Amino acid sequence: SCQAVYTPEDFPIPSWWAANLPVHVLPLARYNKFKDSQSADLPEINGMTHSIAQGMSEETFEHLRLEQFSQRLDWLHTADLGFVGYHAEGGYTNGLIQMVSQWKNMAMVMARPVENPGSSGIPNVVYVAYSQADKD
Amino acid sequence: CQYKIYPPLGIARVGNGPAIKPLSLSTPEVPWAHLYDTNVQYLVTQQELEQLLEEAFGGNVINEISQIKTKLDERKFKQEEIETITGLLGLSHLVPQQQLSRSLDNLEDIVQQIKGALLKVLSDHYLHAVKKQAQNFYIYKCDEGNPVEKLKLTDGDKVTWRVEVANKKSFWYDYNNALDLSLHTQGSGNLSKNVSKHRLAPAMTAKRRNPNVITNSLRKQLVISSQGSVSSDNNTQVPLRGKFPARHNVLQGSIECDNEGVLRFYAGNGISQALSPSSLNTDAADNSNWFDDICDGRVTAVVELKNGDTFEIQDEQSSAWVATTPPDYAPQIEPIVTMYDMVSGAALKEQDLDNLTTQFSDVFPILYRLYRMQWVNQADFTDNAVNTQIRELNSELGFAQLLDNSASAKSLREGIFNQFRNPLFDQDIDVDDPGQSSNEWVSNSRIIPSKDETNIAAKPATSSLKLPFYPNDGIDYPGSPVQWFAIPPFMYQHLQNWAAGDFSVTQVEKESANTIEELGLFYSEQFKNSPNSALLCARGALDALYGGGFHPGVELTWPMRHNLIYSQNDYVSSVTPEINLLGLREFRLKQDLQGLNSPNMYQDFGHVIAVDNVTASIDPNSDAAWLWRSTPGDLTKWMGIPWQSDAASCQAVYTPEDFPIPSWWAANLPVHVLPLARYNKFKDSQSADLPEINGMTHSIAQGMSEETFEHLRLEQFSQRLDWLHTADLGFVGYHAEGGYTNGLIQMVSQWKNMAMVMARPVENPGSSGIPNVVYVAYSQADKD
Amino acid sequence: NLSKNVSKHRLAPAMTAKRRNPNVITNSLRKQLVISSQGSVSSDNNTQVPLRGKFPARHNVLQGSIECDNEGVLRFYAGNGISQALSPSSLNTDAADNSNWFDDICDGRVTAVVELKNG
Amino acid sequence: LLGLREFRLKQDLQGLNSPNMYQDFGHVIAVDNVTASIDPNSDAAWLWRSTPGDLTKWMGIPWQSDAA
Amino acid sequence: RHNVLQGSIECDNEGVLRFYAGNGISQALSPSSLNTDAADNSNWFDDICDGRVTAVVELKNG
Ligand SMILES: [Mg+2]
Ligand SMILES: [Mg+2]
Ligand code: NA
Repeated sequence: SCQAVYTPEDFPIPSWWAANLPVHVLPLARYNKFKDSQSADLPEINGMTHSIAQGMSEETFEHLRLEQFSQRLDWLHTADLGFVGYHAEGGYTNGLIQMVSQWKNMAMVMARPVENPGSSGIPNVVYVAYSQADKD
Repeated sequence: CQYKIYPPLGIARVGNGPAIKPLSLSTPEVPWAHLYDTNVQYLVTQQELEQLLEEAFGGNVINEISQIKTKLDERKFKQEEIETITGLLGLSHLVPQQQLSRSLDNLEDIVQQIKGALLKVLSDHYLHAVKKQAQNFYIYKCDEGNPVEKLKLTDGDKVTWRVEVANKKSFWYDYNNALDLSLHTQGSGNLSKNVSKHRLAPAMTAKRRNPNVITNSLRKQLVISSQGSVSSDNNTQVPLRGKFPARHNVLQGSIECDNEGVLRFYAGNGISQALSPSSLNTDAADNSNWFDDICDGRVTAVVELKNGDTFEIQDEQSSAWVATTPPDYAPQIEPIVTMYDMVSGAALKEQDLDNLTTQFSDVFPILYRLYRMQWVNQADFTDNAVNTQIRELNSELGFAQLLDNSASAKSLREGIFNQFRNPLFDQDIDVDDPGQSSNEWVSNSRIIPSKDETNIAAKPATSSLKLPFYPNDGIDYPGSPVQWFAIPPFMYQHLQNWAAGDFSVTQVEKESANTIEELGLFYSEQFKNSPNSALLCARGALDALYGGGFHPGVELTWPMRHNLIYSQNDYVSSVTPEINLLGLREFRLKQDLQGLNSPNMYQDFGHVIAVDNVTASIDPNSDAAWLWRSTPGDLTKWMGIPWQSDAASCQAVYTPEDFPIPSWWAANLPVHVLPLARYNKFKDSQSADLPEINGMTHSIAQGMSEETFEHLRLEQFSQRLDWLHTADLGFVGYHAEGGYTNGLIQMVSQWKNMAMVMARPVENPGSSGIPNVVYVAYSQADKD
Repeated sequence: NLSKNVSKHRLAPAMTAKRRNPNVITNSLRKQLVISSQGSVSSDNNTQVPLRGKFPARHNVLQGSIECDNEGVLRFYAGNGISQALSPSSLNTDAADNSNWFDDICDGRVTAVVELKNG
Repeated sequence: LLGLREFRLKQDLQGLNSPNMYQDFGHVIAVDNVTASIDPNSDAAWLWRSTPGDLTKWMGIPWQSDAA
Repeated sequence: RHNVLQGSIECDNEGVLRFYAGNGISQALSPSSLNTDAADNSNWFDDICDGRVTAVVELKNG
């Protein structure tokens, strides 16, 4: 129950206690799509094949990094709180019921490095939410 | 055949805006006309209502109020004075007279206080309203039966249109899944025979909606129908109004004819309702006790030349059909596969797709439409590798490499082709229990689970999830490859010929193909300049409609993917001599020429419908063949009742894995959008001449470095919002429940307030990476 | 037991039926959904033998018990009537088809061998 | 008094070890699977030759739901 | 927006007032607002009422 309280106006979204029970987080999946520099020596760079990552302009590469960095995920969606599957009900009360088993699977936010942010605007330290649902 | 109606299947969409030309829209008559048009207004605007007030306020009305003004001035406008003023205003069509008088009686420039009280009433009714998308129908003179010219009337000539529509949703059967999924077939361009043959998504039996109404005679009360006629001798609009049961008036549409003989058809106001207030519409498609104002019916006409020669436009080769649908909430975002593509695929035999020939313009719509899904679907913005690779190519003006059919581009082409799901549904599977009655093709890719959980560990996926990331007709069946959407066999065939290099393309296209947008603009001009307006109009009516998946869908559903439902379905030509662009076709619906009077108007199959009835319907002398000879109401009866429930059901289907997020029909019911609030935080350059720049004070925006300013813009541009949160769908307030069912219930009132996606300009993106044209979702909740 | 009129005149058409626990895929894994057990008793020993299985095949499911008396009569006891969901939050809201649940109901094959004094 | 009869169920003599112990008909069962089961040589006839669990597998799960 | 008939009154020629209550109509402002609580349901109105009854007697002589 310690999450967002939505108003008729969309923004800003009110949140209760987000420092200890987060509301919108940067998941590991997005971290893995902006942490690498374009020069990286890997068959996959920021979730792209080496060939595609190296072939685009540097400006576009850094733009894709910042787009990924900006996708924040509802913390309630970092585990199955009853919204998963075809015609799943979701909703407030199912979250309460499912949190009794799912609390131990919710994303844990941890500081992580970005070795070469370059031109991208992404800070050298980012705070990344780790869970199994959000990891890839 | 001397005269035919076009389009053969017209489409009109509900909306609560008025049914007048300046405040309504038109179904496209030319594909891709306005994809980047940043002046579009799909919601009724203040400016539009102001100009409509002004026009009604001629100098005629000024002097009348002055004459009034001198009398009351003798001695509140009394009454009779009021009735005079409203009379000269000619607004009693748009809003009820009582309300006009009402606003004039509390009053005390008094033109400017009348011309201000009336604006309040007009705005309370129509400001921000979802404009109606009306269909124009045209009579073309044909040679021999090619349509050559629009009919041109002369003095003494007259056209008379007739329309008969119905809604049978409440009379028909539950929609559980598409019955043709078990229909034996040789395979078509729309549906591989593998689906039925290997039992990939078996058709379910379906019981009746409103099952407590028994006997055919009494179930007739469950059908809403109406009819009208208009002619070129009279401008007046005529309502198509029914009753349910056949207590409530239901406005199914409105028709008008202008002096040139053009029929304009408007859909209803989007009003859905239960017979009792406590019957809530908790199911996605099958809610008893409900009716909505969707409809479809038969469009015919008669031409009378002054000579006295009279031509009946009444047979199926010449007649037309109309269907009404939910609004299109992103008119410039095209479904990846459209209802037009279903018409094209219906006439093809799967086994012969070997002999199809492919131009690059047959393949480009797949890549273009999917690329543009980024404005309505998160997965196609941030989790789609093909769209990322297109962006890469655009960033180096290298898009034209994709148009290269030579061996040195083959690995580039195959890399993209291989990410697409094959509608044979025979990839990424393992055959379970071969030869047994439990014989099954089980996907080794990611599955979409049922909501009914089992605490047994899922089987790890070994194959990658193929594109697009959308659910499909077989969603009900965890492990079926048909849980996920595949472009249809004939379109996959084009893409496969593209990958192999068996395709042609003109040099002229290559020179316009440095970015995908430049090529998209070029193809749009090819449609503009194409001479066959009749056939472009037939195509434009359906190229905005979804063509899969069918569960049941958004506008129409699976019967349209069978040649059996057409009386005629013939390829005519490429869009250009040199450029096919998927082709122009002459098609016609198989119609029951008796319309509302047909002995099969109220036919059914008893307590259930099942695939056996469809199987029997293939014999045209059987007692089941009426299924394909449409009477009014037959195209829309399959869909959800009320449509709002199915719209609210047409969003994301979450998997245990967060990304990518699977989305149903996002091109017409968006899932993740870019709201007005974010547009106002990135549209401005740091040089903008405004006291507030992208939501910051002028001083703060100029104070930051140029780099940081551009970054903040791209951060805002990247913030996408769940479309369901663009209005109050039950999640608003302290401890609001939210959730799936509350969205179904609330959508019946809130559909008219959901965000509407419109192309908007960015005048100076600088080096921000934001395109010059963006697609922005407007709603009152998401506006700041 | 059943007049042909019911099928002939379509009086109550059979409906199709989907799988229970539909998220378990492949026949190999669906075997986990089956609870089974077996045992033997003979007239030479009074001791009662439990017929105890597992679900998935984590929880012990007593499907019944069997004894044989010295005259050679088999007595078969059913389970304790224990039904349970694999997680407490899964409620059995449907009259017949509830995923994630098991019960101790069973049925199966009864055989015997009779061994006489001589051989 | 309605009489006395000698009756016996069709049995799979391998019981738990039968190759049809875990048979099914794929994503759905329908009457057509029952119609094909009538032919004793079809790959659907196992529906009538019971292995353990076949008599009760039809019933409500859990049984207490159906009782209520 | 909604007309609510709270009652009806008549008086016979002997000066007896008759007061009828409403038709028993209760309704929410939106059909989807269900009255799931015994007493406290927002968005609802009903046609119950209560109020003040007075009169004036005018005799022949004035
Ligand atoms: Mg903290
Ligand atoms: Mg659209
Ligand atoms: Na080459």
